[PDB]
Amino acid sequence: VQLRESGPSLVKPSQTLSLTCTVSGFSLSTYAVYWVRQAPGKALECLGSVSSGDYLTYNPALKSRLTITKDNSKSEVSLSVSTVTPEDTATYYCAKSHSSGYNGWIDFGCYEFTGYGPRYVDAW
Amino acid sequence: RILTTRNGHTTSTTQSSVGVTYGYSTGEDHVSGPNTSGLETRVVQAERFFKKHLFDWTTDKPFGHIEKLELPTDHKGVYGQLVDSFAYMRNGWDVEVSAVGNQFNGGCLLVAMVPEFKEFTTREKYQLTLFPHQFISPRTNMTAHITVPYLGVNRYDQYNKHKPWTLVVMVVSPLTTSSIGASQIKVYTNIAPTHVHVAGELPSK
Amino acid sequence: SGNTGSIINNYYMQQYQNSMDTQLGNDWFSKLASSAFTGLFGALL
Amino acid sequence: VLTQPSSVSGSLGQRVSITCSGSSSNVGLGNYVSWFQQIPGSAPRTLIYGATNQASGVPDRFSGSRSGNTATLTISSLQAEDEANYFCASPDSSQTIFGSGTTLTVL
Amino acid sequence: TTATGESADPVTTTVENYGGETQVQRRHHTDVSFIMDRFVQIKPVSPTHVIDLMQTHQHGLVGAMLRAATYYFSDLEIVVNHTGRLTWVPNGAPEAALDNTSNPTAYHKAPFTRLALPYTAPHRVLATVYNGNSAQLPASFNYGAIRATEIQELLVRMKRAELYCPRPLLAVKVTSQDRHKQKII
Amino acid sequence: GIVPVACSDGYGGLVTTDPKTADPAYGMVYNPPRTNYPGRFTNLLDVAEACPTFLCFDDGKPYVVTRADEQRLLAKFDLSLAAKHMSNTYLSGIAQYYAQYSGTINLHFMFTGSTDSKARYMVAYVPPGVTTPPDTPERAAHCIHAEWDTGLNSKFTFSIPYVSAADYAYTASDVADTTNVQGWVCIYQITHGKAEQDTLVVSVSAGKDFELRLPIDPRA
Repeated sequence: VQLRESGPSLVKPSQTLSLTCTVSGFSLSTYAVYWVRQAPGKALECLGSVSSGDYLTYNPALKSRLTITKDNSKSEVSLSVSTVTPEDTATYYCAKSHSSGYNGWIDFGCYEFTGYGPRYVDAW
Repeated sequence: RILTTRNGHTTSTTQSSVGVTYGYSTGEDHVSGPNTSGLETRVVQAERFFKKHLFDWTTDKPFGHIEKLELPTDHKGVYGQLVDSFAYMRNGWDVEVSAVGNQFNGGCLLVAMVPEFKEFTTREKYQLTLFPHQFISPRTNMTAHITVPYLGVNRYDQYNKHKPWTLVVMVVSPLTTSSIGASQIKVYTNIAPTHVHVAGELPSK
Repeated sequence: SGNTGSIINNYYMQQYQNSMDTQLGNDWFSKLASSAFTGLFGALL
Repeated sequence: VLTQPSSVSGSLGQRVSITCSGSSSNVGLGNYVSWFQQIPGSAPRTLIYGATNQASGVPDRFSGSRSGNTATLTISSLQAEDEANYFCASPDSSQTIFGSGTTLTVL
Repeated sequence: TTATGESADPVTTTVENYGGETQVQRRHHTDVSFIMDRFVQIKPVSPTHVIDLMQTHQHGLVGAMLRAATYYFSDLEIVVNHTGRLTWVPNGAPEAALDNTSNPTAYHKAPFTRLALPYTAPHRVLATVYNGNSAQLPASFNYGAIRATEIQELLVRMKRAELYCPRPLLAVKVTSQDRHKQKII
Repeated sequence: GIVPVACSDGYGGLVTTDPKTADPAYGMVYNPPRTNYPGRFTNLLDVAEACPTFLCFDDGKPYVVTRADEQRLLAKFDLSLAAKHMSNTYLSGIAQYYAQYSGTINLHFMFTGSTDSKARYMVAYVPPGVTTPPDTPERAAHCIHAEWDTGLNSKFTFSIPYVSAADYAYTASDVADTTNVQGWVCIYQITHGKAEQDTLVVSVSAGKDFELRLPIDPRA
């Protein structure tokens, strides 16, 4: 169970970018994938989470600049950050949950990253 | 202010109940209708409380963390056997949900019965109080009792094909756990079907 | 009634203009909003 | 925002404790803190999930406990090979916040 | 007034509470028949467009104010702008019956043609959200199915509409401001 | 001053089902008078209710022959009016035009065998809550059913109760829905004595509470 992400090169400021996180030996129908990035010299920052039942949660600040799409059959998660700025330069991680994560439209950061007993985190 | 309800032969008394709230009606609409041509027989062996466990109210869950139970839920009781053996049945939902806390933790939880429940949008959750509902908080009442008459487009609808009422529990305020207060609060529902009728006896295997 | 405002008996009978309605021999939210606890709850000064 | 010491140095064979300082809104809100150890140039591993239970496939030497508003990750008999950056993932109000991170050096 | 407020008792407090006086209210324009008896455009209209509500755009007046109620019941007054003979069938008719001209058809009048088709669905009262299949709402809910050579526009008007079981109405989202701040007339 | 009509636009176009009568283009003519003419029927439904019609079956024969094998179910058919078994019957034909129907449907079974041959038949109506109707009468005994012995009175009439989630059920089953809108009706022969090569005639007629509405004219 390994996660592989594909990222572009330098993206010009004021453009979008599409990163695709390709799961392996993984359900994506009973598990959830999150998107976390680390701007250098800063702490990690939850971008957004896609649950098992394709319900999405987004970082309140980077919300409206960001979309996340999941396809269970093709078994790949996608991230599209619109309006890229020089501040958004970072290394972008995708993670696994240990549970489905909230199938609601909760509106929190990830919402499940360190929730309770059942759902915590999985091999990035 | 105790309240000692009763359904069939089981009773549930809560000494912290704040009041029964009827949803959309007080008494169910007429039962013998153009359909079933009078083949409906009111079953009463099925008005019985059946416990169900729900989400363990934990402080981690933020505002808008709705937990939904669809009624009627899988039942191993007489009512569960009745839905399997009867093609069409109608019953009042009468949902009762009790969350027990030490009362030193302040958390506001909204429990509502919503007909034709749909994934509710985050913005819709703010306006979720329109449906019959009660607020469960450790500070005053640990038990919420809601009585809702069964309402459906058809007079009788097969429960397996479609379920009209889904109990929804929403954490309006994240539980404020304190050293004196309970670390986490569980949420159990004492649901009971009321005015349960059936029709069209269905052949068993 | 609704948005009808013409002061004249409708030309067509009810059966043809609208779908006649049957009964089985209300306004719950008006009942609710009317049974609405108003005023104070304790002694006023 | 889950501030942690920039650099923590522990002599090999000596127990080392990493402290993640958090506010009442996030770390203090509940005992649901996740600790992630990330080796430079590789994906991070969740050493502790829920702040009281070691994750499956993780060494038993790591011990996790949270008191008040501060969550502390303790490593016993720390080894030079296992040295890596440590992040104290926790849940804030309306978002998930991750600790700045602590650099681990073995003398 | 400090009610119990966790028993969900409608407690409405008037301005008399603090030496005021509450005026008279006239709520004719927020009645649920007068606010529904106005037309609304259904898009997109193809030939054999099944004439059911909830095709109306979510945010339009009759659209949202309807989705604010689970179960609705109304008689329509359809307004079609077609290019040929326009046939409407009761909600149960097979699609084949849309060409047979003995069921209600309206011949091209020069402008659009206005027809007042009754409520033909079999269900007691329709629904806006259905829970469980038969999760999409069933075919039976549709009021009626129309068909013409081509249908340019189509308006729908719910006469003697009566709604039930209210639902969230969802006013426009606003961020980074205190009011919505739209260009007013 | 001439009154201003202010005639409306987009309405008043001639409609095939429009109620308004056409303007007279000829003078009053007195037609030949018929008083109490025989066989006049005011309502189509009354004619269907008054006279039962036969149902189609394997080999296109209305009578259902006694099984020559150990099977107690002579025939099982869908309650929906647009069914192969009821396609031939007159009641389905009048009902085919109406969009939806309501009320009990009466089934008339009349034994057509020699006096020496005696058989017992059970007609059971099964609601649509199961994938398929049972092949055994005891399994189908739980649902509404009528068992009639064959004696001096050859014809036994069983009224099928109409029970459905919808108040009115569409006469024609949707192509998309493989299962019937209404539950299957099954006719069974629990006991047959010397009934080899014996035929039982079954007919279907409109019930007292049976009614139809929203009439349309689709291709038949």
